[PDB]
Amino acid sequence: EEKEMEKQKLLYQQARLHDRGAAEMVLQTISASKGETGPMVAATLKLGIAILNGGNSTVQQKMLDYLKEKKDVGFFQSLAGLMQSCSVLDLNAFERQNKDDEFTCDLFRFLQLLCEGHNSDFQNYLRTQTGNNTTVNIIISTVDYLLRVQESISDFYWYYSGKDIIDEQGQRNFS
Amino acid sequence: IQRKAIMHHEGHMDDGLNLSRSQHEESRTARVIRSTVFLFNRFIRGLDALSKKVKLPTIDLPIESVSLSLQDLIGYFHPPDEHLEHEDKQNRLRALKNRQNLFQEEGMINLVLECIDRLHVYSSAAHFADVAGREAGESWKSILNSLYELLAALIRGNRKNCAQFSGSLDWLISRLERLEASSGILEVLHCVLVESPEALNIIKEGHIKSIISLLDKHGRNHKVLDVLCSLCVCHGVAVRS
Amino acid sequence: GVEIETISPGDGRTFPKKGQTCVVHYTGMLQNGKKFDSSRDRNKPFKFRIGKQEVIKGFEEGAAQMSLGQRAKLTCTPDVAYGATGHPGVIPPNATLIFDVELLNLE
Amino acid sequence: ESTSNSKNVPPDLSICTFVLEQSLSVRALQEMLGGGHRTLLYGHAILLRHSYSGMYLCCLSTSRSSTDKLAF
Amino acid sequence: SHVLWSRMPNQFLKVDVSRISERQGWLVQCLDPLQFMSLHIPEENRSVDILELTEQEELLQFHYHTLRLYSAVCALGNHRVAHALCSHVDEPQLLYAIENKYMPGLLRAGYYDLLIDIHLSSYATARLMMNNEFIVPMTEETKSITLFPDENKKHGLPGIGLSTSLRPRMRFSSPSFVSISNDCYQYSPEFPLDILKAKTIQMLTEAVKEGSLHARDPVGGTTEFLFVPLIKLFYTLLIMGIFHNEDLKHILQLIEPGLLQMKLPEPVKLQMCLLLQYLCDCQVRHRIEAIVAFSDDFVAKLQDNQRFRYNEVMQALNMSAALTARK
Amino acid sequence: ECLTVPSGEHGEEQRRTVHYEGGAVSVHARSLWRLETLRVAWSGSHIR
Amino acid sequence: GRLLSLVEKVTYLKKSLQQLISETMVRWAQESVIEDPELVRAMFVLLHRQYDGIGGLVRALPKTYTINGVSVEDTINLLASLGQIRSLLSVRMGKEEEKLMIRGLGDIMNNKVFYQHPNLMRALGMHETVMEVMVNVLGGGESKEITFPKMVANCCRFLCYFCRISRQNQKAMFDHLSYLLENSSVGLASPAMRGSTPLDVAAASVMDNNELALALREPDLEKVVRYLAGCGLQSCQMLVSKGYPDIGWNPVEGERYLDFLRFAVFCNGESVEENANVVVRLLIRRPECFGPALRGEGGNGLLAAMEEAIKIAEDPSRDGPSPTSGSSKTMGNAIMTFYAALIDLLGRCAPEMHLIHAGKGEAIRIRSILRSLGDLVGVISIAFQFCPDHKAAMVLFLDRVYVQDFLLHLLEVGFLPDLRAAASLDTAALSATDMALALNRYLCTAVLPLL
Amino acid sequence: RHRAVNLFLQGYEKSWIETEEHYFEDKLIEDLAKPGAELPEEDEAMKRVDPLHQ
Repeated sequence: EEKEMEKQKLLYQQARLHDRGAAEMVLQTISASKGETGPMVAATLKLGIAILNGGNSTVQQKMLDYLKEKKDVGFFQSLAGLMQSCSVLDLNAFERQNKDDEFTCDLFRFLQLLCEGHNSDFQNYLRTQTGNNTTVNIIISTVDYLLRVQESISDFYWYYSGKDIIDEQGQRNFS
Repeated sequence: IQRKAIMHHEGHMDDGLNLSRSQHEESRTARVIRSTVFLFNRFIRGLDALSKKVKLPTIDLPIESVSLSLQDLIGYFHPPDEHLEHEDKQNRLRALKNRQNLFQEEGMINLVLECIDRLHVYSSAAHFADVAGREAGESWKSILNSLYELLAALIRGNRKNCAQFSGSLDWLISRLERLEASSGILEVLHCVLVESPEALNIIKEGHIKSIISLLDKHGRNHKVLDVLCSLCVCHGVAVRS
Repeated sequence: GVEIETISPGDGRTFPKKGQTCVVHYTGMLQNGKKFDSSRDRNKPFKFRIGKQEVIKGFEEGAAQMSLGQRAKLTCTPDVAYGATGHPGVIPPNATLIFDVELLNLE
Repeated sequence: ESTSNSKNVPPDLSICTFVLEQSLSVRALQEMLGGGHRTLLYGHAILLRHSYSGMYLCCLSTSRSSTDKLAF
Repeated sequence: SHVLWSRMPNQFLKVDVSRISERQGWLVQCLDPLQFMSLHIPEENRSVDILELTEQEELLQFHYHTLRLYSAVCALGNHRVAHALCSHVDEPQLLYAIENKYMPGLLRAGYYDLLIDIHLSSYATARLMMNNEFIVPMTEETKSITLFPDENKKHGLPGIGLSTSLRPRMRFSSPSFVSISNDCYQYSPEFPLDILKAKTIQMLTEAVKEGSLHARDPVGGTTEFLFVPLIKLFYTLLIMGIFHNEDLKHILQLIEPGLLQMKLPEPVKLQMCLLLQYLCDCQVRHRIEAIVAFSDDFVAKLQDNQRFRYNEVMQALNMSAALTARK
Repeated sequence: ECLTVPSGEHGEEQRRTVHYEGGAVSVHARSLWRLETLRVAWSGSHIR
Repeated sequence: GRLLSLVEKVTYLKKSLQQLISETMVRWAQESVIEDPELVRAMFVLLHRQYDGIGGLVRALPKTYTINGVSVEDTINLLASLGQIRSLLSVRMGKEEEKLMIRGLGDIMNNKVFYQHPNLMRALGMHETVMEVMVNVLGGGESKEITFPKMVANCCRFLCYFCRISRQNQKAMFDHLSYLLENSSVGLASPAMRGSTPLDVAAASVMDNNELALALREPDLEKVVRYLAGCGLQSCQMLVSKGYPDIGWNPVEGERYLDFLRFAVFCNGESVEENANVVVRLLIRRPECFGPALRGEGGNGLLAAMEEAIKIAEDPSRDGPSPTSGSSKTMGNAIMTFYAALIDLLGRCAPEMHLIHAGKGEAIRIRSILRSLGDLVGVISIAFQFCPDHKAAMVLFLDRVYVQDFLLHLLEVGFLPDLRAAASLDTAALSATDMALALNRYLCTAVLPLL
Repeated sequence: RHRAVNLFLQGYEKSWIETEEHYFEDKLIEDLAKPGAELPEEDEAMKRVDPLHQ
């Protein structure tokens, strides 16, 4: 019953916000942000996961209906440019330093919270954007980010692959 | 960049032709190139050519239709009627900016506004009244003021277009020698100065004192703010010089 | 020159010396009765020693031609006043000035 | 636009375009005091539309042409 | 071409003179001054009362836009122009303009804004730019500047309390110019500030009662022209530090136990927010001044602990790095 | 790129020429064409 | 307990104004649906602020700085000049009183406050104001309308050198190097031929700092070598700055980039390897030190170009066709000093044998590529063959890239510097006391051949 | 006196002072910015347009 009350107060707290266009504000601000990494859209996406915070169907369908009504190219264009702009390990800077991450976590967490609960409609619309003149594959974009993560962490291993142990900076950069 | 193309026999295999439609929003882009641009160019071409003492009905002189044309241009370049909602008003401003810049890269700085000024060939409308038929300089006011309004609206509307009148300041002096359309000169000035000063860096005593002599023939325009104080200050955000 | 004219002269002989603040409470005027200056509206009596060339020498010569407590209608000229140059924004070129001078004290 | 001389010169098909925006029987008459891909019947009232220039060609008080001297 | 118009029904008067006419030689007398604002203008003249123009609306916009032009040329610091201007618009015109009650709102706010734009537009502007520095010197006056005046932790008051802040200063000049713009911006001449400081209190205490009654007739047209120019001048004079703790206590007595509870329009609330902003600025200045007052004795007592257990750094023995430095 | 035509400072004959520019004209007017297809009926067919 | 009780009083949410504002602003927003977005902006601002009273305190402590009662006069002159120059940036503020900008800069240079105090000029954003005024001067290219950027003199020759008191003053100019990326300016307020005096900003910013020269990046430098490739043009007349209008002395474009890159690669003592590697990699793609005529490239060989420019230098002026006016002319230079600064930079780049890396850490590729440019052994002829400071570069190159037979081809650092330094310390009218340092410096070039 | 105690208390303010004692404002300010208590004779009971919605 404590967990049930926690979820009820969670949904009430969310209903204080997304009933006042908080999710519409979230998508508006993401669409206005045209692929620039900044703290304004960071607070947006924190707010987006906060209203979502467990796969709220209401903010899901609200966001989806808003997107279909507006046909906004800028939202998925922004997600594309964002995932292109996201950072990597940069082991040369680590080498010179021997003498950005939570942003991407909350980005992909928001993107996850769209399709939560087996929400097929986001799972299509995040692929196709069928109602619009042009189309973007968000799924390919997170996949490309995963490849760029893979090559960096593989080079990071290959650096210490010859060595014996790892320092505190190294295990932090791993984790 | 200047890769001129010729129908070779075979040539390069890697010369693929990708495409990009006039998409749904660019239905208007597809519209204007046919609607407002080519026909208006032909109309003002015939009218300007016939302003040079050429025989009247031989080439295009449809003064009723040039009048209705520029009326349709002005109604089409109209402001978004402020009382409307935020979103549709800003989208109308988007469309206005898009058609303005499409006109611009079509040649506002070189072709379109040059044709407006090249149509302003009026020594005196009364003297021209008994030269070509019965009417030359009736709606000279309308074309001058209104298309100079949408000109400065473009310069405003995309935030670094300070191109024709601030740039070619001789064509601004081509207004100051005439002194009938003092309505849009400020529309150039006040949107220029929030962007960057180029119009004001060269004006001098000979302009301001002529404006003062004009003011003696005047009762304080009621945008005296937006012409004479914005000549100085630019409405609270100011360049010092 | 300073064609001084008296209005309500006092002792008539307390003329100003060198380094003497003529505590003048004038009301400056132009021709046509168009006012251009005033010290009465300010309630700030004008002060100037002699010879240091602060004011135009209309005031200096008239004060020298003036006693204590002497209300007088001074009449400066363009040669001693701003002249064909003119104090800009207020005074035009080639102006003859009038002052309701009233010297009070000398310190 | 003369499309018969399609080979000698082009015809401009785009300005010739027309659209069936609405169509009703004459009894559909209310005067202010849809169906969706419905069919088209003879005798029913037809509405046209010039496509890119949205000027609804329709019953207007056109009394200007005097080529025939009694004709609209 | 106008026509000399024969039927001119317009503003007559409301107060002539308190003349008296006694006998014993038919003595007459009047010891009651009165003045009024004429209008005679070089490029086009029309001698009338300024109150005569509330009916005709072809010179109000003329005079209003020229007032705005006058405030525009004297904008953002330009003092030669103010010295030339003050010949035209000498102070008693301004004082009667603010103090009159029958004038239109346009020329009212224009005269007020023009006063601010040759009086309170560069000094107040400058110290606002330097307000967010809080550059401190360390003096004995900067030690009795604690958070509270009392041990009860009472709420204090923002405007009262010592500052001890290197705020920039105020200087002046005279209209007949010498050293026209070196450093002279109390006014372009010297302005009498205390009479204006009393007049603003008088007019605010007038306007609170004028607006409390839901009057048909405010001063100029409506309540916005009543309250806006008055309150913005009050704001300019408040931020300059001219007001005293008696004046500030009276100002709080308007509104603390008022003007805020009253119905008001939106651009008046716009200015009340700035008043509250400056109050919070004064409180925060008092806060960090008290913190510096603590920091003196704290750094003293704490480097005294290093001096107690004397400990040292490389061969230059007993350096001040033991007290405060790293390099 | 895009099949640009040079600007209208020379409206006489040099606008008949051709050049390529993948810059800002790729949104704008001079890089726009039309498929004036010969067929009258079904001219709005899906072109193949 | 002192600090704790003070914190308890400060953290009381201390001081009626708060409850008044919080109830009246929410009542205002309550009682009507309000237009004027700036009003509701200010309302919610004050609402947030009266809860977060600490937020006013956090962004005040870095700005406030205490001084003594003695320093409360020159600091007020500094505050007056600063409020003046804040009324010369943009807000009530800008350019046209160029005398007042220069004079405020002079008073601020001559002030005696940051000399003693550690953190004032950085906290006040003086650097921000000066850089803002510089962009307001510039705007764009082709003009340089105000050719008096003494702002450059301010920042370079005072702000980056007041950082002896606080090295993080130079950190701010290293941050504004990010703006010099886009404010890559070609204009010089010095002798002023073409040579980028705001390159001195970056030079003073990365002059001597291992941390900051390590924090450099390749896109800071790719453009620089691109500009040096742009320097690869022929020299035709006296000063073709970009056309030789009337005045002809000497064009210099390539040198100052090399002077900057010297500071970039070379730390206090030993040079840097992370930078010099990518530097030489980028040079080898586009090595455009094109002298008059040699094989493959134009030049890429010092002796022929130097001798041709010496034919230009001695009997003519700086120019080739001009009537015999050249001496201490640092077209002679940009063809001699250009290769001089080049070889200075290159000797600064590469490592030594028997160093920390004795050619056993992939420095062998770069040392071979250096050694593939021989004329390098042949620079002893240059080391005998106006400026004695050019030969410092090549002797540094021989020191850093390069047994006693090779000492004994010369037998000495050079016999002529030895005799001319022994004899130039005898006071005479000519040929004496010009070289009181021009060849007395050659202990710095000659001693290290001890070994 | 010196700047060092000002930055002492700067570092101290984040650690020893800033906590839930005033970061409890988030739920309370939203409980107090949601209501919109008015009686405008057309609403159901209140909420013309609440402050958070504005």
